[PDB]
Order: sequence, then structure tokens, then C-alpha cells
Amino acid sequence: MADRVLALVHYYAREGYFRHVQTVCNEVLKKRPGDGVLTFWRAYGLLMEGNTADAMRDLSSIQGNSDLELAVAAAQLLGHESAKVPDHDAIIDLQAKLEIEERTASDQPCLHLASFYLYTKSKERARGLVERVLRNQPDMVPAQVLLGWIIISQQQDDEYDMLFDESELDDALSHFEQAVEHDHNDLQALLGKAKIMELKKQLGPCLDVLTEINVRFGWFVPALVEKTRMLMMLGDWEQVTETLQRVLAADQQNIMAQAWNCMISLTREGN
Repeated sequence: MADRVLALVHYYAREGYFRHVQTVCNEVLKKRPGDGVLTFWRAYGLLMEGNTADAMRDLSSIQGNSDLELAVAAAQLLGHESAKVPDHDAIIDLQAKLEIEERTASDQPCLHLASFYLYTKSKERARGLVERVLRNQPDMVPAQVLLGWIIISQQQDDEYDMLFDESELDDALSHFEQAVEHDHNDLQALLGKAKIMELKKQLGPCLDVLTEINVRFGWFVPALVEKTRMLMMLGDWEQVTETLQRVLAADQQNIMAQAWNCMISLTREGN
């Protein structure tokens, strides 16, 4: 169940936190001592510092596996895309060779690149690559829960909640139902279903399933900070304060905890 290392960076890479990334990358690196995939997890962790060609110093020294060759080819696609000399022809050539080398290949390089290209270089490529992994079986949990979770995380935050709609809400509902039917150990499907039924004015069963599922994870920090604006349909923001203090107890590194607690502090008391 790869959600331990894939999903921890997945919500916070927009925030650009790294501490959870080091925890999960060191976790998967201590699962298997010495690997190109794990060194490239470390490359992905260091790539959010601001340097995109660090993947060349991390994996291209130790590449050779198709898992690592595809990853190095796409990382040097980004490097030539972020290059200084004019190499737009090289950018187009790398894009073509990646678009051909991802399809009709093994699922492991595509999955590992989607784990790598999870925030950088058109992060819809993560869902695309985990979908082309699961074109043989379009009933496996990761791709469907990731698509539904994205189309509900855009609903719950301030991107599409200026005018809240219900179409991709239902698409996320279908994806989460499929994902939780694949396994009840899934994490993002149940939380997204909980925020769906929060948004549709059934606060009772919503809080019921929230109590049902939030006991299954306490060290999953981003799913803990996501309780901010999906608990604020109830009519208060003190539960938002305590669920951000929960994140602070998990790790004193969340900028969104401080920011959102600031934002909700000034509403009522002007505190």
C-alpha cells in the first residue's frame, strides 16, 4: 500500500514542506538498504528545494534500470526544459521519447516516475502514468482514488469553492466508492467521501464517518490538516483550531496550520 510515501508529499508539495518527505523517504530507504528508486525518492525530495537537475546528480550516476532510465530521461527532460542554453529542440525530443517510452513499457518505471513527477513537470502526469499502469486493470485503488481525491481537493479548497458545484463531486464519489470497495484500508477515499457528505449538508453521517475513519490514521499529517475547511461547515472554527494543533503535535512544520488558525482567529473575537 504505497500511500505511506506517495500521499505524504502529495498534499504538501504545493505547500513545499520537506520534513514529512524526509521521514517517508528515509522510511522507504530503510525498507530496502540501497536502491536507485529510493535514491530517486531522495532526489525528488531535494528537487522541491528549487533545483530540478539534482536528479542528474542522484540517479543518472546510478541509473541503468528501466525504472531508473525512464526516470533519468524524464528528469533530464526537465533539466533541458530548465536549461540555460537554447535547447528547445532537445526539450521536444525528450518529450517525444518520454511519451513513447512511458507507453508500451513496464508499469514499474511509469509508477516510479509518477511518484517522482508527482508535483513537478505537469503533475497530472502522475495520474496519467498511474492510469496507463492500470489500463490493463482499471479497477485498482491508486489511480482512481488519486483522480477522485484531486477532483475533490480542488472542490474543498479556494480554487472551485467560490461557486461550489456537484458534478466532479459525484465523479469523486464514484472514484472513492470504487477505491474503498477495492480495499477498506484505503485512506483518501473515505476522507474525500467524508468531505463530500460534509459539503452536501448531511453533517450527522458526515461526522459519523469522520469518527469512523480518522481513528485509522493519526500520523498521516496531510489528511489531518485537511480537516480545516471541511469541518467549518458545522458553524464554528474551534474544531479547526484543535485539528491544526493535532497537526502541530504530529509535527511542528505545517505552515497551513499556522496560516489557517490565524485566518480563523480573526473572524469572531478578532483574536
